[PDB]
Amino acid sequence: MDKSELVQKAKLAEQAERYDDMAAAMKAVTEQGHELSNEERNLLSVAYKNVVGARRSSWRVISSIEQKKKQQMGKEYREKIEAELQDICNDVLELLDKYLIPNATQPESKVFYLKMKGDYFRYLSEVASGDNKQTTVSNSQQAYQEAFEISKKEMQPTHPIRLGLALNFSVFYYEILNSPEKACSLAKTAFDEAIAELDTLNEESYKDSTLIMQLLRDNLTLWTS
Amino acid sequence: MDKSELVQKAKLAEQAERYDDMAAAMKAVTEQGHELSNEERNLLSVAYKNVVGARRSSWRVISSIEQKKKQQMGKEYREKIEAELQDICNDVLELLDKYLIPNATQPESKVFYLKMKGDYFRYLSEVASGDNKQTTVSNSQQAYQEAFEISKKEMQPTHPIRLGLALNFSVFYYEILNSPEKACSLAKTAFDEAIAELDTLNEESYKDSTLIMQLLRDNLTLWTS
Amino acid sequence: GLLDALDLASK
Amino acid sequence: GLLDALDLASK
Repeated sequence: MDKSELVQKAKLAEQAERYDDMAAAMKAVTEQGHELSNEERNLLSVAYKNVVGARRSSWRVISSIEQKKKQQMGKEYREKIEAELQDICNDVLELLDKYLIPNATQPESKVFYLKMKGDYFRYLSEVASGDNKQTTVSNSQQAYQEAFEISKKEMQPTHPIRLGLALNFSVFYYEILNSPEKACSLAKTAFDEAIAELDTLNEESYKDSTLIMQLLRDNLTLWTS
Repeated sequence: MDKSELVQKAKLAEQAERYDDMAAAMKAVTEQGHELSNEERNLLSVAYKNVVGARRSSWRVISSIEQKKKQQMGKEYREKIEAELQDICNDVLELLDKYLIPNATQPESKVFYLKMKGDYFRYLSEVASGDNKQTTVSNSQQAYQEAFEISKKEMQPTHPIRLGLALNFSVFYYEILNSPEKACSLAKTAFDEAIAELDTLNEESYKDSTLIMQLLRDNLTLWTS
Repeated sequence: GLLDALDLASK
Repeated sequence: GLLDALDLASK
């Protein structure tokens, strides 16, 4: 099991649409304890995004339907999906805490993995109750904030990762904390700082930075009303 | 775990797109050893069709890609998918042999379950080698033939199930036995017998019978050339 | 759905 | 793909 072998496996898995495999491959790769390359890193993240992304979508479907006598079936099912979603997120957080974040040597990746830790705790927050929920919401924000402090020290305002952090962190406020004024504030700031440094935009990724900028604008102009 | 409970679970699973669940639900339902209703039956079959249907699609993807030095990865992967496909098919055949077919009390369902046994052995044949392959191909045809003998004794030529049996059995010949002249023969016959008894077509399902008739026609007119 | 349940080798 | 890898809370 070369690292090269595992990566081909994952690239195939991806091609085949078996994302539990693609994730298991990258989780294997990650457990060899070397800093992931950018590509290695980007697969793990895509793999896991699709894995959990299917339970999130499924959960929503089952919760939409729940909102129609012996409905304790919707509930017993929801909780199965939820239990499963919690295990995927704990995988990724164990990985982030044990390997990705400590093995991270450089701004671009330190932020990326802290954003991801924010994401996954946010995902847990969607299905969490009581004490658990307060701990989740709070570790989500705490990870988002640490990535942002570092992105502000170390990256252009136009950096896709940094823009992508602002985007996710803004939604964290809107959807999870239910603080829209803050979601907007956090987003106008991130937008305005990017549109100031327009000369910094590199043609070499201009379309990505400008993509996420339009995403940011989207949410604002929706969110104002 | 009422039979009623399991069925709601499966209907949800279906709605949620978690077909391993939907199949596990129906496999549970089926293990209580009562004859499945038509609806019960139709879920199990839809559930399992989607379950195995994803490995079949995945297998094809990986085998298309294989046909581009250290490619023993495509192969080690293909075989994982294959092993997994074989377990799904053995599930269903165990179920068919242990419960569905013996618990079957009536032409419509006796044929349905024998068609299905044909299908699944055909699915195994796609991934099988040597002695295994000869046994598979042969049990597929043997199950197709027994369903057909019974469909010919007991059903109209226009019966959706019976038409659907002819369709699958014809493709068995074309794709698995590589005997197109027979695939055509078997299909013209089934078509012609239906278009003779046009008065028997019931408005109450006219569109289905006529659907599958057009499928049959499709293959012929393709297959002639 | 019966048609769906009959996994047709298809068109 | 970086954008894909960044699972954007989306548009």
